[PDB]
Amino acid sequence: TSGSIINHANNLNKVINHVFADKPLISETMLKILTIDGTTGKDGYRNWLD
Amino acid sequence: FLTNTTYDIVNNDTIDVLKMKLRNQGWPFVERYNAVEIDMSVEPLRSPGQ
Amino acid sequence: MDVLSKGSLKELLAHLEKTPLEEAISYRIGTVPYQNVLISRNEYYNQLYPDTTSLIDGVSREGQRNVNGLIMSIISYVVSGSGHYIPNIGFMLLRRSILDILTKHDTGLVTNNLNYGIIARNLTVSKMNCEQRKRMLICFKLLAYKDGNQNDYEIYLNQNIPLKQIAPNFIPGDMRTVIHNQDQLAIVGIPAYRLTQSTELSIRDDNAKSYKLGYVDWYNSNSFLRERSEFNLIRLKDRDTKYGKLNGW
Amino acid sequence: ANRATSAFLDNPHPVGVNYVDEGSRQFVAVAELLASKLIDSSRESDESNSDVPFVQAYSKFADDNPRHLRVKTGGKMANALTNVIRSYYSINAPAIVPQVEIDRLASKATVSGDMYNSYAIFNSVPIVEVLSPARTTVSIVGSDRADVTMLNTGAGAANITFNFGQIAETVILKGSVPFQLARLNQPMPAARFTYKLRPLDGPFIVVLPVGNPLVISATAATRIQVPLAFNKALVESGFQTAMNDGLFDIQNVNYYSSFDEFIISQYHAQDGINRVSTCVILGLALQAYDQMRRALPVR
Amino acid sequence: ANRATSAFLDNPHPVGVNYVDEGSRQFVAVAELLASKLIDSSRESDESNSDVPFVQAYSKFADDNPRHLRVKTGGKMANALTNVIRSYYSINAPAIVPQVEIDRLASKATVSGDMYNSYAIFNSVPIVEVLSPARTTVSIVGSDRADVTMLNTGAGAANITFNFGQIAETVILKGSVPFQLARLNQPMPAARFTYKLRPLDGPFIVVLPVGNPLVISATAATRIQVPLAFNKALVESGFQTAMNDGLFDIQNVNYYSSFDEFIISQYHAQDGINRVSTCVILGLALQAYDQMRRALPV
Amino acid sequence: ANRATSAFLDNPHPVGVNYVDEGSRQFVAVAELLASKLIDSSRESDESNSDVPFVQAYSKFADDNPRHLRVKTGGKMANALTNVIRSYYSINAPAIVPQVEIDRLASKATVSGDMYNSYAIFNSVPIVEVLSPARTTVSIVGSDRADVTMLNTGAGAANITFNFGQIAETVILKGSVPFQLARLNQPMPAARFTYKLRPLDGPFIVVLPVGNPLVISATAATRIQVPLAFNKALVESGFQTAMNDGLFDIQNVNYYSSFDEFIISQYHAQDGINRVSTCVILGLALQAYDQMRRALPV
Repeated sequence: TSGSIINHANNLNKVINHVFADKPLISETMLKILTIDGTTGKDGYRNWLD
Repeated sequence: FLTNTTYDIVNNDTIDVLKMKLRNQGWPFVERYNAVEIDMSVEPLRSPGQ
Repeated sequence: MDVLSKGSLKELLAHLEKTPLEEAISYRIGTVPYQNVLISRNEYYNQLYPDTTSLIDGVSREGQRNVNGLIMSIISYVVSGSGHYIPNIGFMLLRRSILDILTKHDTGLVTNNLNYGIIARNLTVSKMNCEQRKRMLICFKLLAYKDGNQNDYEIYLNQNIPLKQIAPNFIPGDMRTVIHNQDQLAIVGIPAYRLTQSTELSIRDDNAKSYKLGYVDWYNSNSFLRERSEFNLIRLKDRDTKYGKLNGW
Repeated sequence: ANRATSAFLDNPHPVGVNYVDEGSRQFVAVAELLASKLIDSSRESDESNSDVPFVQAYSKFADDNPRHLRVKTGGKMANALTNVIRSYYSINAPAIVPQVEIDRLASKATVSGDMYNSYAIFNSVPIVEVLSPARTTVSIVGSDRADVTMLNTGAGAANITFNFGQIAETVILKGSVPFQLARLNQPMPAARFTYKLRPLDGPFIVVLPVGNPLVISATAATRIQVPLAFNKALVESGFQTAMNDGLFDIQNVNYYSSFDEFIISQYHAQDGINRVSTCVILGLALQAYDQMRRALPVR
Repeated sequence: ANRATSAFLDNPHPVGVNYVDEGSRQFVAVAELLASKLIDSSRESDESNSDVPFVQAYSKFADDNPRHLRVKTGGKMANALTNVIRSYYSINAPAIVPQVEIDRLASKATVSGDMYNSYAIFNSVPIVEVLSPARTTVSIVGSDRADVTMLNTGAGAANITFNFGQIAETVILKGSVPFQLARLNQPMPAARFTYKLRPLDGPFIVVLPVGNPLVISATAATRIQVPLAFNKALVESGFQTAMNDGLFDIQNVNYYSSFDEFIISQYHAQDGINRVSTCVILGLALQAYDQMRRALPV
Repeated sequence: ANRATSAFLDNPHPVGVNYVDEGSRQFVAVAELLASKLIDSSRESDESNSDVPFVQAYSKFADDNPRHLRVKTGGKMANALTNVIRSYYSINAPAIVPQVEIDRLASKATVSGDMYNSYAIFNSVPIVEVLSPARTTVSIVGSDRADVTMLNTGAGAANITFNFGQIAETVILKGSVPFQLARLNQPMPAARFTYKLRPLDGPFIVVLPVGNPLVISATAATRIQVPLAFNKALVESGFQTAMNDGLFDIQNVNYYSSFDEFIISQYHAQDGINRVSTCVILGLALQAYDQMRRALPV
């Protein structure tokens, strides 16, 4: 349903913004693995959480 | 491109014949994939909903 | 569905040339043709709705194993979209096209004893609409030309006044007559009126509306061939041509 | 000798031979799945005070948007399901649903047409025949629990032969008073209240003493292969609904009080292995019918 | 002549006339919805090894947090649900629940309260009258399946009249041996095991030959409009639970084996269509009672 | 004097004395929870086009990834569950699965081993004895609904004593014709169609007039403490599957038509309370057996 997809997309962005704010929840070692393909750290974490 | 032929040679070939030629060479992408229908609703507000 | 969409004599005969006999024959058991039955129509009535099943319904029925049943299955396919259950006809006959059966002696089928009046009565010509009667008369003329029974076809038209008025005008051996013909033979098509997803009372009307609604879906489906946008992708053998001639015509 | 048989086992009318292929089996499964969404959406509409969930599910089921002043009946899908149900019951019922309509409706939802994934237990008690001597009376009543009342008026003890068929798996016999039962050409055991029997063991002999009548209560259980979506409660409710609406009113057909009786009666007839396959599809169709009418009622 | 009637059809007691309005109907629907969540939350609490899902469900239902040293009773909602069940059964019940209390409990969730959105099939067989001539004995046993045993002692065959009422939709008759049955002023058909009948089609005559007794097994189906949340399995459990708890113990009332017999008996009483609406609301309340008491035993 | 008794109450066999500890109760609770998810994962898998929900559910249950070309029996959990059902039914059945294996399978999910939180209603009628005078015939048929047919051929009216035990909570008596019933050493009331009785009140006396036989239909309701996950529909299906699969076939045991007859018979035995406790654990195991076997038919 469109409502479920819209709700999930907005909630996913809100969580990602909060986890990366201030001191990031996940370490730099994980970000290196997720960014090895050229994607940004925020983008790589968002896909993996999904 | 992949089986080293020309358009005139394969002009009269059917879909199943073309699928066999590509699959033998090692190409698996020979199928169309049906999309998934996502159900959508517009909240009524002033007008009736859709 | 595809056979019901053809709207001109040229398209109908062209489709019959490329369609084998096995499409006319159905392999589903169906039911016996002439029976008084009660069906359920809950959109209109709470009680069961009486009706009589027939051979020109869109659903397969059981058919006689004789040659009469085979011709009656061909006509029902043309006018209703489905045939009847006549199994074990044979590979040699089933691989031939519908036009070859109706027009050619080399098939090995003998049909000179057929009576057009009995065939019409068994097919319930009274229940047929104008397009359905025109399509059946095309089948009769092709059979008459094959058997050299042109005189008998004309006399049968003289006995039936309504059939004479709507009788299509074409010589079954000349292609020039088919191109000139302008009779509209379409049973399904794009509707100018308002077409709704509603049921019909009778078996024939309800089954016909299913094909009409299915054709609309088929028209917008990916299987439909759009001549305006994809004419170059069609194969040359089956591409539309102005100088299109049936073999031997 | 006198012969007594269960009422529901007598003369099973032939079942339909149409709409039993894979394409039709997919259509019935699709209808059952969509009918379940229809009944759940109506619950959601009640809890949300909004008609959007119900209109959303009715559109998928009926391919049409509900409009006021027009009665909601289920659209073309309801027409196909109701008429296909009639054909399954009797061979005299007409087949009036085109193949184009079945194929279109079967494509609405993705689902398997498998009707042999799981199993179910049916409790009808098959008593094919009870053979008794001249001076005895035997009466059989009931289907789920069969009570056989036997009275002996002769001078000596009589032997009653019980035939439970070959299809049922287990039969449990309970008596009002202790009684003796044994297989053919087997010594009689001591009097007992209860007996657990295998119908394949053979005809069973009961000693009926002279005096007060002896009543034997019979319970049976049989296993029939059914799809995973099968729900016995929903199937039974649909069977009574189809009877009330008159879909089963066909010439030269037999009427049963429950779907349990109907499926067991067809199983015990000749070519019953082929009949029981058609009955399973009918049960799933009746489950879809039950959920469809409860969502869209008529006064 | 002799007359035989079903035991459960005799003397239906008057039902309550309170808590049948729109506001009270919503409260019963609210209780059913919140009671179902109590059962589901307890299952979730057991699986997740956390009491947090149960605490939320109990707080919504009882307006108070669960406590280890206080008995879990369901709060004021449980008391109101218990009292309305007493009122529905009989007109002599107190019916003391205030309207302000009922209205506040219907605001805990939003439900329509409509009791005509669906239907349910009831299996009780109503034999209003079996009329038998002299020298014949007729006995009626059972409600869900009615067995009629008839003996002909006289010289010749006897005609027996069956009356199934005008409410039941269909009736199936099965016999131990083939028998003849026909409507009034109709020719008798050949003997057969099974008859399907419409109760509205007048009384039915059964030919009873002299000799061994003939036993007829009767099954009937009746459709009564019920709300969409109606569940016959849960209603039946609640009916048995309410009797054991003493909720139906009032003076000058009749007792039934099941809610099936209760609703059909009230339907067949004079002006019985008045009572059938109240009985459906009682059934829904019993459905809430069963789920709530199973989750919070006392 | 003649004595008549219910068939299913006669000679209850001893039940098993193993797998009744806290760790064993956890295993049954785990098996029911994981088997329920197996039946739900099958429906979710069919709704979508992925076998992932079933693969996760089967992997947890069977400790092995499902593979094609294999029967999918259920792993060690299915084997252990089958053997404990055998042990519960009879004390003669061996106890095969070790306690270490039970504890290992109990750690797969975190669920409480409590089996007496909720309750359930069982409707078997326990007619322990019916005492009748010399010139009267009494016959008892049925378990769910017990029909007692009595005929008096004597000169005068006869008094018949009914004993329903002390376990049943309520008993509803319905007669073919109105009859008189009263407690011991108590006056008889006017003839009534129906009676509601508490079996603990005492033995009851029924007046049997001379003439046509009188048939009394009895229905009972006994409440038994069970886990909250208990479902009567699932338990009864598993009981039939258990008997059909031949795991109740042990020397010197008694067989029953339903689980309801089994549990009421054990309740009326010598150590009724202790016997019922084991049977409730058997009921939950049977519920898990039904769900597991319907998903994985072998």
